[PDB]
Amino acid sequence: SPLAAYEVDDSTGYLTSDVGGPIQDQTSLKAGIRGPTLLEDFMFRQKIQHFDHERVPERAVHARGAGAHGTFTSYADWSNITAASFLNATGKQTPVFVRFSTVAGSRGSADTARDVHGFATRFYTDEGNFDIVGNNIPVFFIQDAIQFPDLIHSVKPRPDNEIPQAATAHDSAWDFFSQQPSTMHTLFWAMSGHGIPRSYRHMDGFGCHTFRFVKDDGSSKLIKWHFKSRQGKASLVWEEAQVLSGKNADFHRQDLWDAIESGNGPEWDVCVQIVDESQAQAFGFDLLDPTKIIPEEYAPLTKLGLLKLDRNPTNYFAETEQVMFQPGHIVRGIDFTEDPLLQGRLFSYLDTQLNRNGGPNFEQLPINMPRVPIHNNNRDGAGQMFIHRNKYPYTPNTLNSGYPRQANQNAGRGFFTAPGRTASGALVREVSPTFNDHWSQPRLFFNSLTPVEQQFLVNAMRFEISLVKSEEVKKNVLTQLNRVSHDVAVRVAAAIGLGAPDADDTYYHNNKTAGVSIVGSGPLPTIKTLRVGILATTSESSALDQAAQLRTRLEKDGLVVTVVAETLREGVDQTYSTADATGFDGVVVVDGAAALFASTASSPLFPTGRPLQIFVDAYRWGKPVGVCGGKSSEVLDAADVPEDGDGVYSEESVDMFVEEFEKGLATFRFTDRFALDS
Amino acid sequence: SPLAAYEVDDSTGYLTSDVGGPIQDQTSLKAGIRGPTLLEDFMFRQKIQHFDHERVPERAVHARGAGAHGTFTSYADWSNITAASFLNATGKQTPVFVRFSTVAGSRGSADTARDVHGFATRFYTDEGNFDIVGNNIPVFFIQDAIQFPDLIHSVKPRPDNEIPQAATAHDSAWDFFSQQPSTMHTLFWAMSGHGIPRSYRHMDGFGCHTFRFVKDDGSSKLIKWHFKSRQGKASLVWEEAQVLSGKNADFHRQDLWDAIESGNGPEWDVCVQIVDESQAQAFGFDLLDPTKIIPEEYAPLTKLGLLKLDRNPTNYFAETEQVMFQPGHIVRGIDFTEDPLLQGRLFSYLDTQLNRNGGPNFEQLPINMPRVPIHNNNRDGAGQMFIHRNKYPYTPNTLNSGYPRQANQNAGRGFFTAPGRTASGALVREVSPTFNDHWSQPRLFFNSLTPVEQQFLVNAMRFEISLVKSEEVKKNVLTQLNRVSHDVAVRVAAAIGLGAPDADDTYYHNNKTAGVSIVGSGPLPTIKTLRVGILATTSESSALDQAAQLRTRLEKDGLVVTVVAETLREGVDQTYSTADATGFDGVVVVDGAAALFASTASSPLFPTGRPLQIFVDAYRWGKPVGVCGGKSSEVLDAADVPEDGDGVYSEESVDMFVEEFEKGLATFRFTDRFALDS
Amino acid sequence: SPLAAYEVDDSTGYLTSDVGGPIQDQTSLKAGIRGPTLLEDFMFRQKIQHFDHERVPERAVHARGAGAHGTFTSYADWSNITAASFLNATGKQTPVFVRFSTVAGSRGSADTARDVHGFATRFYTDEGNFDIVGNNIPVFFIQDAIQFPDLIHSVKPRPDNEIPQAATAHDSAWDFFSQQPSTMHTLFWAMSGHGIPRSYRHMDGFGCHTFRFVKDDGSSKLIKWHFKSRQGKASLVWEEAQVLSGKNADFHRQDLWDAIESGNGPEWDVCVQIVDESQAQAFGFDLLDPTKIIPEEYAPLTKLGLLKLDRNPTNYFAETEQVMFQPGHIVRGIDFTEDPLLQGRLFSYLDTQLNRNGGPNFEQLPINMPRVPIHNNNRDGAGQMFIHRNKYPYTPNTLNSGYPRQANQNAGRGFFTAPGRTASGALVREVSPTFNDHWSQPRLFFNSLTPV
Ligand code: HDD
Ligand code: HDD
Ligand code: HDD
Ligand SMILES: [Ca+2]
Ligand SMILES: [Ca+2]
Ligand SMILES: [Ca+2]
Ligand SMILES: [Ca+2]
Ligand SMILES: [Ca+2]
Ligand SMILES: [Ca+2]
Ligand SMILES: [Ca+2]
Ligand SMILES: [Ca+2]
Ligand SMILES: [Ca+2]
Repeated sequence: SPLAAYEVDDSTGYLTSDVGGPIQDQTSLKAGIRGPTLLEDFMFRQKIQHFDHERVPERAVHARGAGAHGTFTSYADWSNITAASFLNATGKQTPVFVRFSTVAGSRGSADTARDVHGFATRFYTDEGNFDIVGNNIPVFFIQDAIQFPDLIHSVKPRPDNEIPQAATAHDSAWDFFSQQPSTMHTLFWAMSGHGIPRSYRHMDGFGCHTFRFVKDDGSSKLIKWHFKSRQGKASLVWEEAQVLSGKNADFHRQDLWDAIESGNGPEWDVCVQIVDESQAQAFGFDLLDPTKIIPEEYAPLTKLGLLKLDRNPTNYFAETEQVMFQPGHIVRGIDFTEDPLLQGRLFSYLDTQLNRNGGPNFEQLPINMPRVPIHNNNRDGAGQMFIHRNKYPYTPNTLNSGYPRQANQNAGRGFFTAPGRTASGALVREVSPTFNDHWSQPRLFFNSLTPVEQQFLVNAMRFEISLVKSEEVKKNVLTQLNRVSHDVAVRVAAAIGLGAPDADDTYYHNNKTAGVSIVGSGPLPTIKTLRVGILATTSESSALDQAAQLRTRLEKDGLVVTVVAETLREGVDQTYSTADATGFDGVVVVDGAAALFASTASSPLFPTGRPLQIFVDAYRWGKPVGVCGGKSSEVLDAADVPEDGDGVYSEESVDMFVEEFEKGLATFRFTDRFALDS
Repeated sequence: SPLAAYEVDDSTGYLTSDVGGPIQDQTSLKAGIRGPTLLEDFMFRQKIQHFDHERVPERAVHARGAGAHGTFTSYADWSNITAASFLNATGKQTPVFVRFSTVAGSRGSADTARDVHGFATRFYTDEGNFDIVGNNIPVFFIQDAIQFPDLIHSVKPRPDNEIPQAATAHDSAWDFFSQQPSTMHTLFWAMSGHGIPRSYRHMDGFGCHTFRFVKDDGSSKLIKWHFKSRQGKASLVWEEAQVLSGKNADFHRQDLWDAIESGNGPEWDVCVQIVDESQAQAFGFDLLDPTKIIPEEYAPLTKLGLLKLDRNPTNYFAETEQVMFQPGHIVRGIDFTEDPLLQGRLFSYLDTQLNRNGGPNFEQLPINMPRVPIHNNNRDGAGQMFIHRNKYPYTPNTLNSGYPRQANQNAGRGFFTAPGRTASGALVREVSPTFNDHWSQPRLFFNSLTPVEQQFLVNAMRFEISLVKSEEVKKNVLTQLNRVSHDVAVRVAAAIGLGAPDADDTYYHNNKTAGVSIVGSGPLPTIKTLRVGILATTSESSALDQAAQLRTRLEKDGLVVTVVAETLREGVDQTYSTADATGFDGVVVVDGAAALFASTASSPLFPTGRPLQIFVDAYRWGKPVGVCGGKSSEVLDAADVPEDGDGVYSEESVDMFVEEFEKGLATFRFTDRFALDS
Repeated sequence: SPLAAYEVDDSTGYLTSDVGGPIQDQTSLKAGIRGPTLLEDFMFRQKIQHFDHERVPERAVHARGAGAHGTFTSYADWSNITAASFLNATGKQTPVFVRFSTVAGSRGSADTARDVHGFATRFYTDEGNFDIVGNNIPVFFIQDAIQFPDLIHSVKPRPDNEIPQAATAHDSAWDFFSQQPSTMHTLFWAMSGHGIPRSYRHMDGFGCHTFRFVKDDGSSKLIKWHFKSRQGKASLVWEEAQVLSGKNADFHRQDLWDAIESGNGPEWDVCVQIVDESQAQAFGFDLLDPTKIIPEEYAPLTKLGLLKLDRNPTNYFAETEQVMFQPGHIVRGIDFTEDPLLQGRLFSYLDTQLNRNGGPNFEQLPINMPRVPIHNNNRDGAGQMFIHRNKYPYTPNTLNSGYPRQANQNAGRGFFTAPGRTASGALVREVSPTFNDHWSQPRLFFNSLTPV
């Protein structure tokens, strides 16, 4: 609907060429009924030419992702800190488009790879398009944009054989990380549950860089952007994420699309940390360094407004694939900082759209068009859609009466550089010594996780580093991890049968910070959209009756209910053959189906043991599990699940069962089921 | 109109980026007032990126050209001969766009090169876009499209040094013509005045190929398209074309522009020759052979409707440079023939737009869009401007209720191949022996020219062949010309110091045909838009009054009058310094200006002898010339122009002078001034 | 090898720009140690421009795949059945490059999706490059190339949300299969273990179409290509393939890489079925119909030679990603048939390389070059890597003494269309009634499987 002017309806009508000539497209024109195809068959060639040219280059990074439309609403008049028009009044609404993504994988790689994630937001403001091109992790691997190809070459597949897909679990990546210590902070985030979010809706967005807010009086403040999920934070566990990558490569895009269609459009508070220009080096690190967070204990979050996604695209290629974000899409009231990573991005995102679009008029694509008039002297170029009436597109002119007029701080609401900004010194290719502590903040992060969260991060490193062939690289990795934490180095080293190097306490400390832990961020604030699998049977009409009664009670509370049985019929959504524990946030067995959980059970309709394996996987991955109806022993014993376990439910009463189970869905994960290093 | 929706008005407002952010664009962002430019200057980079990417590849042929909008109006309901919708009712109006061109020259080459000319017409019909991609010469150089790169390589500049521009006057071209005898018919046309038309408005358009008119009953006839100029046929002379190339490379595009802006938009009758399928070999040649005309004595012209061009473009690049014509843009009621030159064109014009546009969505450019709904399953591609609502773009489908519907002869006004058409025989790379007479029709054409017109054609060949460096190429040319006409070969041979081969009478004949002569086509039917230069002086008030009185007389009759004097002032349009005889169709000297024609005349304000040169050039080139006043003989003596001469006017009276002079403008050229061979 | 000349060694040396100027690439040039980056930093911009432009469009189909180098060796002089030079002597070796693939998935999708698989083989022959662009299933879903976008739109992800990846398990695909009954034969194969082969080495290759072998005397026979695996045939089971998709998306490409690195390079017997022109309709179906096999009981396989893959690429992008196969890459001794699926392929594979390469000189990429001299009047175009010495590139010419000379059946070992080929009848957009049995051969295939 925001792009309704560009929609093409094909719900009626005869087939036409692109120039409106009615045609057919099902049989080639031939010299005789068993003859060769004719070159004069224009119907054939226009259709096949289009098909042959459908593809465009995937994004150089963040190739795998999914988007949606929505609205941003300001909570206040923020004039007192920024001239930004979209923030200038309480309740002011601006249309948005967001794309979420992974980083390393190509198109069609799995959503549930371990990775950094993108969170890119376009505000179609009444003073121009403004993009915040963020990630779900607030810190970046590297401190200078010129290193971006080094990082990305090292994490993408080895270039002789293009193995492995969508993974850091290979020699080159860990060679880079161990040789470039700046990488430690993002690496620890990626190896945490932040690397495998439960959904795009259960992760935050961060600008990463320090930006400026600039008032109409020319004064500036330094900001960090934080988009704080109103769904809660949640993660997968790795051994779930790996199966999910195979069972449903589309899991995150499907979760987002389904949340919007069900009227559960995800929300974020758009927030900033706001500090003075004088505080650039006040917090024990440099605000120009994109490997550092401002601990919330030093600068609290100010809520600016609400971001809500509530409308799926009409055509994925035209809207999601083609959206071309840029940090250069900036508006009056915002400015850059001298963060050398941000600085180089400004070049990269304008240039790379020439590769994707194949020509310079990419801002004319509907998804990239602003929602206000364009007045400039840009002309021509391949794919030019506009027919410009001004035949004097040069400044200064008299023959077009001096239009367009120059916009600046004092006229026409121009963008302007923060006028207090200066530079001084030598023209240098030198790194600021203020950037040199690569280890304190990774230790800050690690210290701020719960004990089983710390175990999960150690286990992710054990997983990946064990797949590194080079004994030299593994030793170098242990040298770097040891500078963050001797305990991490020892525990990782144990899995790969190397010794950790001796403790080096230069950067060790016991400081913690709020709001980085997933396991610690408490029960989810809402269970709406969470997925309940009810394992039933067609062999017992009472099992289907139990499942129907559970469905009614769970759907009332906005849970997405799947009834599973051997075969489809009224009231059954999936077969056992297509069901997997990765498709549910909790699993309920109706006790009328207990016979399908016996070690004897076999059917040509699903793989051997599938009903019990769904229950066992869900338990072993930490999910709420239980048996509804009062006869729980046969199922729980077959699964080796204790009836007294936390997040294990057994009730005759459907109402009592659902009340208990719903508390478990909010807890989301039962971390007592994971072993800890001593 | 898809054009009106994309018009952009910059007559007011502040400068913005392409995403609507107000900006400036006159000073770079620098680290200090004398400092280096910053990479974060997005204003600089988006502007210069656009500039850097303004250009697109020129067309591989017909790169130099100019276009205009207009209307086609049917004279009748032509249902009796064609199903074509745009021809189905008296007075039915269809919008058009026409581009005219040369062939060989690049962009910026001169309009008045000697060349074949394009005349490409798009009919934006209510059943799809229909293009007739024609030339001003009815026959083409070659008989199979596979040879097109051979012809074009040979006539385009030599590929080691890219010399010479926009000319056949070089060894390679005449090597190809002499080795590929099919070329003789078009070569004779290009060496006639048809190679140097006076304007786009003073030439005809030809489809060249035989096409089919197909009725809704499936029956077909064979047709040739003729667009017959209502302005009359007129040529330049070669020496005039050479000077005009230098003095005004834009002569034809300016002539067209100006005629439209003055309310003198050019007109053609869109005509066909119509013959039965049984006549394909009945006229002594094969109607599939694009080197042959149907003599009008065998098949008269039927007038179908009026083509008028009456609106100039708004943006040349967006409309004229980007228009992408295709013979594949066909509509129900028209069909192809098995002409091997037409057959391969169908492939070329779809493919080549990928090169120009850089992507497959070129039909979405406003100038290329149809005027009717588009319904098809073409998707994606770079530059996709649509948002398709049908998420099941495959046939056959049930999920989109079987839409779009297949269109064909029976349903949906589908295009259909003429159902009488067959093929039979071996799959061959063989030329039809019916194509083998390369010489009879060139001789018919030559025989049909007037004596002075024959001399101009011999003189164009003498000019060009004398610049061929290879004695052997020259001999081979004479061999080929001699098979058309011994007299042509003898006369051309005399200029290059070779002997002509002995007469070879195999293809010699004395037959003539109507309607191919320019010199024989009689006075122009209208003198509106023709240019009169009045050569005056600021010295004598009487000269300026004489000029102002002629101006009033002549402008009354729609003549574009230029008063020329030493310097500009009220009533004087042009200085002697910028004036040339190639700027005028007729030249008048006011007798008050006689002093400027003396041999001792000199001025820092114009080159020595300029005023007399303009008069003497106009006279040499055949134009109507005269002295208005009462002295008369002084100027005519200076010019050695005889007062009794045809198209030489001497009148004291402004009224007698103008009545006489305007008859000379209709006669247009006085051919008695050109010497003939003995 | 045109690849040898283009190998670039970076085992030693100082970093340079692409024009050989020694540079650094680790720190941006800034106005002071905490200052903004300068526009004059050419080191930064050349490196980042390259990075920004690394990607090219994935293949419109078969986007997910992997390749290797090897050798074809002829078992005999096959002059008695074809003029093809690569088959004209016992022991004659020809270098090859093969790419294997799925069909529907994008780049990065899993190897072990259920799908049809590509098996595309380039023979760098002494009379030109010859490609056999085949699949692991001998029959195709559709009977006319004009329907290919319909099939592919229906199997690829739904276009509002781009779900699901690399799968036919969705409404649109089964809508198309149920509305277009031609699809049944390939669908049965895709739903068999042939949809989830154990490895690229454990599957066969098929040309699918009937082609022609043409002798120097102009006579022709109808052939089918069969590449028969020496490793045997093997499949995954589905519940295994689904887990493997997640645990190792690269399983087939690693399996191939490892087998070559260990000296276990995979082998196929390159075989044909050979039948007379007069048998086009003799077997109860039409040999022009690409939904039909010739049962081996009616026509046995002749072994022509050995294909072995024994060398991994050096640079996956340069070699595997950029290899551009075409059934139009044909050599003297082979000809097309009037199979309406093959007929349209010939158009598609030449055109689509313009999308992938961005310009017309894609045959100049080292992996696409031939191993004989090129003599033609093709010129210019973006990315022109040749410096042509012939300044008269038109035929007919005298100024280059008539060179290059036309090649044909009687000159220069030219390609020639089989001279017994004819066409008769109306110019029609009509399906042959001989194509109308969509169900018997799917039944034959199903009958031929074991109960499990
Ligand atoms: C110098 C280069 C460079 C650097 C240092 C970064 N990126 Fe970037 N990024 C690109 C160069 C790039 C790119 C090559 O220009 C991409 C590819 C597609 C595109 O439009 O821009 C891109 C895409 C891209 C996308 C996908 C946008 C979409 O969905 O279409 C996100 C979310 C980010 N990046 C986020 C980041 C963040 C949070 C960074 C550090 C704080 C970051 N990038 C550093
Ligand atoms: C096999 C190739 C081939 C052959 C045999 C021809 N042409 Fe052509 N022509 C082209 C290949 C082409 C092209 C390369 O496809 C062009 C370049 C730009 C374009 O759109 O198509 C073209 C452009 C072009 C244009 C310019 C259209 C415009 O103003 O944009 C005209 C008027 C003609 N041609 C006319 C003809 C006529 C009357 C021909 C013979 C009767 C003819 N051409 C044969
Ligand atoms: C009319 C279109 C059309 C039809 C009917 C087919 N294809 Fe195709 N195929 C293409 C259009 C295409 C293409 C769009 O042109 C591709 C994409 C990439 C490329 O080079 O060609 C392609 C790629 C492609 C590849 C990948 C080559 C590589 O690894 O790079 C294989 C193996 C096949 N196809 C095999 C087949 C088989 C065995 C077919 C039927 C018997 C078939 N295709 C029908
Ligand atoms: Ca590696
Ligand atoms: Ca976690
Ligand atoms: Ca030459
Ligand atoms: Ca003339
Ligand atoms: Ca038809
Ligand atoms: Ca679907
Ligand atoms: Ca099997
Ligand atoms: Ca391009
Ligand atoms: Ca042939």
